[PDB]
Amino acid sequence: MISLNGYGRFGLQYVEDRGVGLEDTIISSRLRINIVGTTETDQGVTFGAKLRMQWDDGDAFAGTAGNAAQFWTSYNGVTVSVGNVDTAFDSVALTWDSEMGYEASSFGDAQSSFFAYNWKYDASGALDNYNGIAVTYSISGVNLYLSYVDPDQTVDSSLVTEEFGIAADWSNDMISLAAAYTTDAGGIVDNDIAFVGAAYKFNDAGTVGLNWYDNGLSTAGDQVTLYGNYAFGATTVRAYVSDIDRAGADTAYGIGADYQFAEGVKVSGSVQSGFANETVADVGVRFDF
Amino acid sequence: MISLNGYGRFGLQYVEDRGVGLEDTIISSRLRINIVGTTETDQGVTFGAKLRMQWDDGDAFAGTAGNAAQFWTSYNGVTVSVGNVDTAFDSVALTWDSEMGYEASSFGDAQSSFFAYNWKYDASGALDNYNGIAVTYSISGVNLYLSYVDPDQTVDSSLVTEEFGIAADWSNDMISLAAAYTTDAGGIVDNDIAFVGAAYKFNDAGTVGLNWYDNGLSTAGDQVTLYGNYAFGATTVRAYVSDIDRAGADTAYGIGADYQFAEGVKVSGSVQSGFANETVADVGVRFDF
Amino acid sequence: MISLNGYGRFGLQYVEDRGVGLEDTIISSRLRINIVGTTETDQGVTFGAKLRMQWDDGDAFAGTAGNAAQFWTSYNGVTVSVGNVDTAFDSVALTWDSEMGYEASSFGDAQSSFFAYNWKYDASGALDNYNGIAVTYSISGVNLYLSYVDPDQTVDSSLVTEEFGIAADWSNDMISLAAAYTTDAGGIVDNDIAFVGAAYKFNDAGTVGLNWYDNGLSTAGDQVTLYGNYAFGATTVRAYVSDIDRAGADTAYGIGADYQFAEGVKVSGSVQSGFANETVADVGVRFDF
Ligand SMILES: CCCCCCCCOCCOCCOCCOCCO
Ligand SMILES: CCCCCCCCOCCOCCOCCOCCO
Ligand SMILES: CCCCCCCCOCCOCCOCCOCCO
Ligand SMILES: CCCCCCCCOCCOCCOCCOCCO
Ligand SMILES: CCCCCCCCOCCOCCOCCOCCO
Ligand SMILES: CCCCCCCCOCCOCCOCCOCCO
Ligand SMILES: CCCCCCCCOCCOCCOCCOCCO
Ligand SMILES: CCCCCCCCOCCOCCOCCOCCO
Ligand SMILES: CCCCCCCCOCCOCCOCCOCCO
Repeated sequence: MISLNGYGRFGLQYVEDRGVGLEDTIISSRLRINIVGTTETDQGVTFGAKLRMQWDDGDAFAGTAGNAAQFWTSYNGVTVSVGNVDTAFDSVALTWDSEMGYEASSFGDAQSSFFAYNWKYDASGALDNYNGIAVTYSISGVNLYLSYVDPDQTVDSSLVTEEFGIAADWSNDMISLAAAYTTDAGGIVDNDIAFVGAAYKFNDAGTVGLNWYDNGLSTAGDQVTLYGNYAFGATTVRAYVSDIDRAGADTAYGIGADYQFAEGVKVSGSVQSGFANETVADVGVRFDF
Repeated sequence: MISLNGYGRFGLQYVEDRGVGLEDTIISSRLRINIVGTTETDQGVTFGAKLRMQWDDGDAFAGTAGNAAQFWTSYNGVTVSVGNVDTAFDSVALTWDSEMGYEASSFGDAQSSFFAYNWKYDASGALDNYNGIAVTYSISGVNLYLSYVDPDQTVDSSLVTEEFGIAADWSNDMISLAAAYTTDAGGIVDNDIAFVGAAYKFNDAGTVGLNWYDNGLSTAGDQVTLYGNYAFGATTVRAYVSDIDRAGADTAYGIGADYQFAEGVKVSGSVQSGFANETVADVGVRFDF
Repeated sequence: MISLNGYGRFGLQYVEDRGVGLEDTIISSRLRINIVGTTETDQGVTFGAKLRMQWDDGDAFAGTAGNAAQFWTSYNGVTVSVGNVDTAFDSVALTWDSEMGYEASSFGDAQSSFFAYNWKYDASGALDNYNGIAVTYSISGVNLYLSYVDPDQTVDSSLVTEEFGIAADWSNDMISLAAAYTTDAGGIVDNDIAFVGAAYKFNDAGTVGLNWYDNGLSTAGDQVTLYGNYAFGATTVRAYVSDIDRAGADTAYGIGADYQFAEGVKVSGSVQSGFANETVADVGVRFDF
């Protein structure tokens, strides 16, 4: 069986004083198509393959291509994936929950470098022999994630730096906890990064969370992000404040809202301020198909 | 929801004396696949996204890729589109109705340069930041079309020439009228082009039309195309004669036929003569899937 | 109508002493997606178009694109195809039946060069004007195949070498016979290649075959491949031995097995030795979707 799903989004993206002779406000848009082939067996083992075709405004050549494939095998809650895999530090819960606006962004997201599923081709040739192995396991609200990424599997392994990550999250109705650790993140020797997060559902309607990061070799240093969101009918309000250790950095903050227009259609906007005082704002719509 | 539709065509394409050491007759063929994602809401607003994957014989690399995306929102007869849009001068009725043969061509089509939906990627980099906005509205047999195309939306707007177009068409059972006007067509300063057309259904079976064009900065000058078609059961006969103002140009003319083999399958051919005395002929088949 | 089908495969590929500073064992994987548009008529004539999107580990840019299109028309057992066609020497029965392992390979396959369906784009530009015509006809267990491939249909034909192939196969329940001949194979003057094969079903369970080849201008010279396979429930065992005329060459051989895990899911492995003493081994899985 082959299925196709995806989403389109479009809207206004504003970057205060973007650059000499550049428009500060542009129309930023994305089309994402996922192609998923699955083979289900009577033994209870599923086999799957996936490809993505994603286009963003500004993409080179004004064209769209597929990325590199991802393969998986699932049995009894355990999934093993190979090729262009989802990594542990990118897949744990909570770590991206401060994101807001129609482009789902936040200065409160981790400021480190690490491997993650590659959405598109890479014209530099850097990903041509990149291959990962991932293993996930979900047991009674607890998820274990493990990933191993080799940037160039064809070359002798003592000559390449491979990335190893581990993560877990846990949740009941009110509290969630998550943690992740990745060594030699992004293929960079000694770039060991870590994440510890927690969130509290303080109402059926609202949540408050705190994420902490060790950003490894990044200049940001350790980081803390406090965020919250509250739902009023179809409207959700979101906010966050984030601080990094880099000397002289400002406190980053953001405020936004989402409006659930219909099933599959979400209108969102945000106003945010970064660590170097950048001022960014967005307003747009996402529709899932 | 995601749907896929398209067409294939193949046949013989003849160009008298095409070039030194070149075959005059080649097998010309096209495969077009449209990928359309749509999100329908109970509020009566539809959201859609589309991508095209088109291959033509002779295409570089012997490969096929997707183009840049187009997004739209529709409500109550009004449609607003963004990104790789259909433009007013390209979408009005009547303007392409002299086309014939299996490749739908005619020297009687407008000889000007103007923006239009881009079917494929562009390796030059010219379309990387191209973005348009279009608005259509159909009211009781009358269609209004408006388009705005910015060739590079990232650069300050006083440094780029944007294209603005407007068009309308109107029809009852017997007569149709259409007009279009576009300023700075194709992003070229002062290339202001215009179109006025009319057609008369003089039988259930036949139609005769006249299209007039102001081709802006093109060397063709003003142009007039007289065309007609007549259906005899499953066979349609078509003809046209076109004249341009360019000094020394010949009168262009064409004669062709279509045969509706089955629903979705059309066999067509034509013999045509251009403004510089070029002699072209084609015979082939198109099938819709 | 448009349909999508394909397969994914992944596994371990071992090449003894692959190269200085190279890993001998890598994870080799493939994703293949076929897009087929078909138009069926009440006259009994079917029209179809196909495109392929295939990704393999190691592919340049870590991206996937479509190949060049293939078109066909079918009526009463006869099929005529145009564009990126299947060729006679590649489509006859028996010629590939010694293949084994999850990558379906064998040193006992023909060692000649010849045109065949192109699975992907070609960045060299060599296939940009490549166009073939093929005609197949299946009559009571007998298949006739004819193919004509012009490497560059735009250039005068006396300047290009075109490939012409013919083939036939025939089978009853117990015996199969096949033969093929192709002149100027692969567009190389005087590279005339030929194949004669036969197979004997010596049980409901097992088959033994012999393929003979004239490899044209290849350095391999004439070649003979003896192969056999035997099925024990869901497990199939396969073997082959092949010899070429090239002076000094070793006898190539291979042993492997397939295990039919479920409908659409096959686990296969092999150990093989080539004409230059190369040692190769594989183990992996293929799943069809
Ligand atoms: C195989 C799938 C198609 C992907 C191949 C595209 C290869 C294009 O580039 C060739 C090398 O030239 C460099 C391109 O410029 C950078 C492209 O990507 C960046 C923005 O989207
Ligand atoms: C200085 C911050 C405001 C940016 C003003 C520049 C105006 C240009 O419009 C850019 C489009 O950006 C959309 C912002 O408006 C939506 C606000 O956010 C909603 C929650 O408070
Ligand atoms: C012909 C239009 C005037 C030319 C100015 C172009 C300026 C661009 O944007 C103006 C707003 O219109 C278009 C964008 O679609 C996104 C709107 O916001 C999303 C839903 O809340
Ligand atoms: C991103 C989707 C894939 C489209 C990228 C293809 C980029 C290829 O070119 C890289 C630059 O080299 C120039 C190519 O030659 C012209 C190609 O198009 C013309 C005929 O179809
Ligand atoms: C000089 C005009 C005729 C072209 C003769 C060259 C012959 C080569 O065949 C090219 C294939 O072109 C197809 C034309 O035949 C179909 C005719 O048009 C039908 C309506 O009158
Ligand atoms: C082996 C064939 C002889 C090699 C000559 C190649 C010459 C090419 O064209 C000959 C005609 O056949 C093929 C084309 O398919 C399109 C036919 O017209 C369309 C339906 O009316
Ligand atoms: C038009 C569909 C996209 C296919 C175009 C890709 C063109 C990329 O290359 C541009 C020229 O540079 C050379 C590329 O390196 C070789 C690529 O293929 C070999 C391994 O998969
Ligand atoms: C020397 C031949 C054995 C190769 C040993 C190297 C070991 C590395 O593993 C490579 C993965 O290859 C899979 C082979 O094992 C499956 C055997 O074939 C099955 C039928 O006899
Ligand atoms: C974290 C794993 C240890 C890193 C070593 C990477 C070595 C790679 O392969 C080890 C085996 O695992 C993965 C491959 O999936 C294919 C297995 O065989 C197919 C079914 O019989």
